[PDB]
Amino acid sequence: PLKVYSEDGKLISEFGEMTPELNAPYIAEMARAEMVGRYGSEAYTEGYKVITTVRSDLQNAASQSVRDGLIDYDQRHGYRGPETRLPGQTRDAWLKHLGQQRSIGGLEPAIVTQVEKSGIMVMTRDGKEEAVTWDSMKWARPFLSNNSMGPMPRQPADVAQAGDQIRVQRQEDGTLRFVQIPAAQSALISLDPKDGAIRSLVGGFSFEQSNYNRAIQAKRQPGSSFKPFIYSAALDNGFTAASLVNDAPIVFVDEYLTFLGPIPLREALYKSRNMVSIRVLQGLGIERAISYITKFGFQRDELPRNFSLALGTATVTPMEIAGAWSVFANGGYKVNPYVIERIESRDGQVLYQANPPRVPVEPTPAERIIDARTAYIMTSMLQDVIKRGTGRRALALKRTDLAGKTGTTNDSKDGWFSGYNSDYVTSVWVGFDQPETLGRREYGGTVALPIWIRYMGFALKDKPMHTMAEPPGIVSLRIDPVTGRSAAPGTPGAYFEMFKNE
Ligand SMILES: *C(=O)[C@H](CO/N=C(\C[C@@H](C(=O)O)N1C(=O)c2cc(O)c(O)cc2C1=O)C(=O)O)NC(=O)/C(=N\OC(C)(C)C(=O)O)c1csc(N)n1
Repeated sequence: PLKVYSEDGKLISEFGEMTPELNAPYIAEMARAEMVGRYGSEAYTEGYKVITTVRSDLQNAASQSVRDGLIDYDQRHGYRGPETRLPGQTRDAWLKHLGQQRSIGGLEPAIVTQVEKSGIMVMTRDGKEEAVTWDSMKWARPFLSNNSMGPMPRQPADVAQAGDQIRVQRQEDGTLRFVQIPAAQSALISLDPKDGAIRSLVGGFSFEQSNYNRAIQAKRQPGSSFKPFIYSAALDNGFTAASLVNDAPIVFVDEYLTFLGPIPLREALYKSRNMVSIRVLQGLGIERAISYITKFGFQRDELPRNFSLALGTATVTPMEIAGAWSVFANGGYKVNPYVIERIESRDGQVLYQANPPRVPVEPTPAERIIDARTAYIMTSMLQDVIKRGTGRRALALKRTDLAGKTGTTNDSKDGWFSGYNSDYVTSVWVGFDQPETLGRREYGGTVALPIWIRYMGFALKDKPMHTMAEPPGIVSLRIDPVTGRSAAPGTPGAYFEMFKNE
């Protein structure tokens, strides 16, 4: 009977062929699959022991973050009604129905037994009847469309009726809050950028729903969370953090066989200026870009061979994105994300000890793909996204070492946040499986970034500031904001900027 364990030693699950301390089904499945590829059906029989890269504390932080974040978003959009309406049915029968219902993401099924002007009485699977306050029901305004909502409910009867099958969430003070299972989905992945080990993975709201692992299976458009790769290529192909690029509309042609306006490359990056991103790619040329980009972990077959590439219209997985961002985090090295740390035998003999490519402090040396100075300047700029840009909500963590980037696809069809420090790389996706707008007022920063912040808050709790150390070969010089070139003394507006020795 296959036993899957976390790095810290907690039992995730067991697999066999004809009690979990840590709930990590997405991780569990990844191990089961990997083991089967390695040993066959004999993996389930022999009693092997798999030791994963995940840490229990971090795993539950991820789990909670995604759940809370999906619930927060869901409520903002209203109530979509009960799961079942069982009026006139006996308590014994209600208990019968409830018996075949399961908890989905800490959200327990309950049947409304009574509706009072003060609240509701609900029965759980156990048969226990408990009160639910009108306060926890006040949010339950009618959902009409991802953009339209009904009026605020004025009494519990407006929201629920006896026989209604609802959801209740227990709190730290034993009380039950009136909830609903979100229709939106999310994906969280956190890595150690040193070797590419997955420290936490969440492939949806509940495995307890579908077994689909959106962290590794779902290919979504990264939008602006992709720009760094274009800008990194820029820094490595003639441009500088100072390079002035006109943010203005782009006229275009086909011929046989926007404010700001001209701004520094750094300004454009934290400000997600698409016109700049197009012009940079233009100068770089599609091919050169793709060849540079793929080296980060992306597949040539996912990268659009046109202008749209600059806008992040590629189809990628949160694991691919996280794997790639790790390049900037670890100072320029390609790491291969992994989940099996150890495979032990029946008796305890070590059958497998993962030796991944590792960044410098026998182990496999990690290949360097980009200039250490590139990784440093790139980090510098991406920290501004938190400091000045779209990541201002992440300043709440009171940390200096944070670098990141929000991403919002057209019509808010996807919401992203990808970021790090030298400790962890965390990639957060939010959206609908069948794409639809998350809402007019919804962005990567309003859906994903909150989840990300919650998780990074916990992960980096007792962690001191850890950013990349300045590598040899960087120079900070005064620049004329108007010319983008070295500023003579007495230049108004002159500012300092880092550069690779020209
Ligand atoms: C990058 O993803 C690029 C720019 O938009 N990116 C983000 C949204 C963000 C911002 O641009 O700063 N943002 C707003 O525009 C905005 C307006 C507003 O009134 C309030 O209150 C807040 C915000 C806000 O946070 C980001 O997360 O970084 N996006 C795109 O290029 C694509 N679509 O753009 C829109 C704006 C979402 C759109 O509907 O057109 C895109 C890239 S691939 C694809 N299919 N679309």
